[PDB]
Amino acid sequence: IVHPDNRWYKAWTMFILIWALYSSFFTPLEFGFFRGLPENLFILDIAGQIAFLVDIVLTFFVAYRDSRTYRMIYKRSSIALRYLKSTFIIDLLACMPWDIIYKAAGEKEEVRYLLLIRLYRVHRVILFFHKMEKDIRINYLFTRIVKLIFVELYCTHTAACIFYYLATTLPASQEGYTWIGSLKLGDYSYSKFREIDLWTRYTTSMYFAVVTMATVGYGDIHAVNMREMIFAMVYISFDMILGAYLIGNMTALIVKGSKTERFRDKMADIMRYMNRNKLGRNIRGQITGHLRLQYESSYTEAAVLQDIPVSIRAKIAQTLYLPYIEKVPLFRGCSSEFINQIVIRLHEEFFLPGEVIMEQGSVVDQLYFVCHGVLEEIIVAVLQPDHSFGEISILCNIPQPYTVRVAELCRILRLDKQSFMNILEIFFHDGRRILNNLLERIKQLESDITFHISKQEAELALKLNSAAFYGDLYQLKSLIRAGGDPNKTDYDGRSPLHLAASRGYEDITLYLIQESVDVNIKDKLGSTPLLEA
Amino acid sequence: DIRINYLFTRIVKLIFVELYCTHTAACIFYYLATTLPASQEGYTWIGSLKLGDYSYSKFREIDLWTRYTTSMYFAVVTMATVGYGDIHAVNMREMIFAMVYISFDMILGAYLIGNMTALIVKGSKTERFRDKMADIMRYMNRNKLGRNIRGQITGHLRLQYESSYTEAAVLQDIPVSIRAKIAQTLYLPYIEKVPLFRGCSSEFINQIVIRLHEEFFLPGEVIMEQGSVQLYFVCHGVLEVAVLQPDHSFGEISILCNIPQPYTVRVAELCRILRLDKQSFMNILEIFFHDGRRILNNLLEGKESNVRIKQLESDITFHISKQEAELALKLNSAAFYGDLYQLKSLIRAGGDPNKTDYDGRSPLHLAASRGYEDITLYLIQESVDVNIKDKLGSTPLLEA
Amino acid sequence: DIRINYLFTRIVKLIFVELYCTHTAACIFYYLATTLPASQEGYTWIGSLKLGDYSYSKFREIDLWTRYTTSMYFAVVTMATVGYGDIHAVNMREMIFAMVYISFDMILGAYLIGNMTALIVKGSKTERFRDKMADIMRYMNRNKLGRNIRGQITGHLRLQYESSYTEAAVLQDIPVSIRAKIAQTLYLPYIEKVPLFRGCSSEFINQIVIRLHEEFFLPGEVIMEQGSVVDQLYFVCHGVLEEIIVAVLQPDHSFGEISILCNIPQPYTVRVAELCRILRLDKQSFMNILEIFFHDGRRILNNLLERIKQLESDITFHISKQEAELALKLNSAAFYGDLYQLKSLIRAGGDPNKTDYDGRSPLHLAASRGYEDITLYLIQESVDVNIKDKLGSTPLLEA
Repeated sequence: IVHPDNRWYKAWTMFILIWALYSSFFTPLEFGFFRGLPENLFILDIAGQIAFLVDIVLTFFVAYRDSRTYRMIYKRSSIALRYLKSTFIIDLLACMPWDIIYKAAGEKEEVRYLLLIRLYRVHRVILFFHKMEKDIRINYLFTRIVKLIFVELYCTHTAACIFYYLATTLPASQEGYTWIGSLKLGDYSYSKFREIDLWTRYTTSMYFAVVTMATVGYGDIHAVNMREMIFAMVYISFDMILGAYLIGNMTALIVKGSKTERFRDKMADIMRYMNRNKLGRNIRGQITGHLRLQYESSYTEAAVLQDIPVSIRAKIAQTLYLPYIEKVPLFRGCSSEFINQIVIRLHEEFFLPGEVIMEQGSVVDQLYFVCHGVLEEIIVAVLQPDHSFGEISILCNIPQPYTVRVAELCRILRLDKQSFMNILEIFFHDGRRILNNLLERIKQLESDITFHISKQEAELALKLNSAAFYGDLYQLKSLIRAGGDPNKTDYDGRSPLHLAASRGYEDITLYLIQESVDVNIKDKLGSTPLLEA
Repeated sequence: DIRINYLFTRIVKLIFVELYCTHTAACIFYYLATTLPASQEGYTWIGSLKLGDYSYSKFREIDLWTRYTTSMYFAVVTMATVGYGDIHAVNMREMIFAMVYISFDMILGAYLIGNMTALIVKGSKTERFRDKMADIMRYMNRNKLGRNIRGQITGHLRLQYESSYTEAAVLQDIPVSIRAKIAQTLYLPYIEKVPLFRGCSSEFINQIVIRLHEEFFLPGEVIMEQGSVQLYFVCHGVLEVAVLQPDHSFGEISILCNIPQPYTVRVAELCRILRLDKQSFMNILEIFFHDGRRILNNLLEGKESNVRIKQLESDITFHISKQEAELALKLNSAAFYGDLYQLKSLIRAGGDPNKTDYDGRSPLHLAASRGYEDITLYLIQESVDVNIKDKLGSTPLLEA
Repeated sequence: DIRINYLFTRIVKLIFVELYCTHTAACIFYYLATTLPASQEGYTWIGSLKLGDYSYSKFREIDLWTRYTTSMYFAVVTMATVGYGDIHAVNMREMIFAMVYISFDMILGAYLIGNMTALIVKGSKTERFRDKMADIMRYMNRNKLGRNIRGQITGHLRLQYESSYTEAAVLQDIPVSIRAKIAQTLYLPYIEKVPLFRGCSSEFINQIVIRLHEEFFLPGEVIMEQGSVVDQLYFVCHGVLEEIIVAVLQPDHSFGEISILCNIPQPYTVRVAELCRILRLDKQSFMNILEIFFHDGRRILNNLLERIKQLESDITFHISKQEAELALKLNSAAFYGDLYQLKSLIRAGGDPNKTDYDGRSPLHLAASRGYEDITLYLIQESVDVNIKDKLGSTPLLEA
């Protein structure tokens, strides 16, 4: 047993597809135009059957496809059960020779009708389109269009061979009552109609079928007798439904949309939005510039990635943004846990050349990491990739001293002020390294950074004491599970038990017992919490 | 009829109508040829017709099946707008009929094309699923990331695709009377055996099963965020610091204790979750005062294996005591007006005769305050303290 | 015009334009045959024409009515793109006109198909109904619902198929303020005729019409069962119902009001006899409205009388107890110092100056527990300070 993915059996399937195309396009030709398949084609007829014969026994080696949803069962009894119950009888009958049998039973025309069973193997070509339709590299709607064209052009080929057969089913003495026997083009007569250099006998028949299939209509070639009118009615009626089916799938391809159609809709809203607000002409040149930027070089296609869950998208950000961040001088030696908390909350933006991101004296509200392109700071400096700018303003609360100018098309990762400080506060140890690395006003910033981390420990103690003083149980609850130690004292020294015992708040006293806060803590006065009660 | 494909039954209906109008037009077109005398056969579409070799000299006694196919052959060629010119109208009465039939077929012919295009454009449910996949796959190769996360992305959207049968259904159209009966046959077994509602009133559980809203969450999704402020029930599967067994409710302590959930809930596998609105639970529990007290009583008893309940025991013990004291407050109110009907129900539903309110009072004091002997012996037979002392030193014998 | 569909009107306009251009092109085409001398009529499309036996030789005195039809017959065949070849252009000036007429009609022909598709793509009643049944059948199969219930859900969906209903998900765009007036226009006349609301105030009744819902029930269905707890109140507006046969329900009546008031389980089974239109009201909404209209609440109980004595006594006892109960709730909030808890029951509750059954102003409890903050709030309401309980004590005596 072999699974249908061996990459060698799969190459065998692509080899039998050539025979399927050949034997499906040649069976109508042999049935209609030929009356015995002369010996020039003897080898090809025999070779075609043995190629399909080795496949009729190799089908048992294939295991299975699926039982209910997905189950490849490799069992001899299971594999053969589906084969003999679905299409084995037809496959065997089609591979059995019929040309030699026709000539071995005298000349019986009724035995040549069995030769049309070979038309079933064209279904193998159709299954190829279905298999290729599930492929994601090529659009499936476009594949469905090609399938309908092949079917329509194959039925035209089959109808041309059948139509010529209806002309040969009358005696040669009555050839004047056939569509081709009585035909007369410009100078040609088509008198004998049976020795007309077949290659110019098939084109005439095919020329009739293509004109009828496209519903053009000339009248130079048309049905005359009763048995050719009936076939024309069923071929025309069948093609009318098939013709309207192609148009339906052609519309569905267009109705999906395009880049130009989506871009044109966005500009309609932006132009309407800017007109009603009377925006300046300079700003209108920037908003319209960014929309054309995303027109070509297709963007992330927003409103689609939002279906992705945040948990999965969290891993996506690490795969993409991590290599660029690690190279910045600011984050040299930082812990991996701290850096990972930054990659999750980053956003990607593009800026055209000549644009301005920051102005001199402006308050910085975002932190930008340069990942692509080049920027020039105003010329007093040049910004290279794997760098960050604006970090001076956001740390020392200094207004931005320099203007950053975009020099070439650049990709920039931005971080908000609120998100940055929340991450920085938790990683207190990492925060000290950032200030130290930035040094390598500098002394004042370094002193402030060391003073900022020193004051925050004392400030949280005051917040807890204030909440305990006013008896707000819920206010102090948030700063206990994710805040500081309630046992600590402020600058003067004031345990929450002292204030609670001074104001006679019995309820808050119970909670402090649960935290096992020490009772005999003394301030810089010699007093005890029991002394206030 | 849902069992029959809609595209199939629209083609057949339109084909039958178009093939029937063609059949009728063929019979009418031959009639216009017989309205002229036999001497003027040469001015008819069929009397002046000569195919390959046949003459159609008289177009009478011509073996009607031979005389009908040629008329039908002309009609179906113009129906499909092919056009041959071997058969065509010659005189006025056939030209006029041809104009009113060709123009009629043009409107009907364009109606078939416009009817089949609309059904092709309006694709099936599975058709729109594959369209969304192409955008994700195309974006996936734009970055060329790893293979481990590709399986999670494909599995996530497929899981919600197959579980969206209850997602925004049309059940709101059904009257609530029918819809209430549906909920009592689906969710009732699960809400009956959850340990939280053990020993609860039958009427209470009927008012809580109606408001359920089932939901399916893919594995790895965040049901709730840690440190953030809807009751949830589990039916099958496992939930994730801790693992939630089936038939166990989480988030009950958060609502009751007014504390945000400290752990983020992440789905370990494909599980069915029934959600109840947080505001709905508070409003529902308010009506059933007797049943609500038994809820946290069962929650308090659970402080044996779970560690979260043990460290929250003090706060929980306050709520039950506060609610129990409120029950005693109503007990004295009922005895004040001497309506013995309410006294029996309250004392039977866990009420105690030796229950004191905040201000030291007891039902015995209210019983003898108004001189109601009917309730006096009821508490005496209930083994109550005759000499119960209040804050102000007013014994039941004193104020009487 | 809104009476007739605009897409269908647009279809008729295109047909008129196409059939008018065909008429104009037929008159122009014959003009191109008369712009040549009579001696050269053999080079024209009609001069050289020869049908079955007719010759069209002179073609200039040919009984015009049979000269226009043969020219219109050419134009209609070309317009529909059929093509016969019996009539066709021959000279140079008729080929050029045929090229511009055929090319112009090709664009116009494809324009008709586009508008024909847009008419179909809008949808239909059958198409929308078929989509709903697909979800319901899928929903019921996965939950393994009983065969009896499946007969009811499918019945209501088919009920709204014909006699088109409100077609919900479109009226939601209407603002609630406007929709409030719509309810008073429709549901108000039906409510006023019920015996229960005889003599009720217009303000009370208006608060009921706003929060009603519309439902339909097929014959043979059951709304209430014996011994069941009633959770909805129904007003009969159309059809006839039979209560089980012990009674018959007529329009402009209400049933189930006994259960919702005395907390008694439903004693009778209500069965639908004919197609009925029913307005329903929830239990929670009904009680909230009734509590505010205390005066109207007494009238409803009195009108219902005309177990009855017990229900009447309970109704009079229910309105008596609620005044005392709200006093206890305020005192409990003041005892535990929950400022926000008592805030909600002051602006939309009872008078804080009132006392409970024993008599205890909230100032007494506040002064007993030493809650300074709550004391400021009571000053804002100007609550009397010298209120005494049935003990001789004062609020200052507890402090």
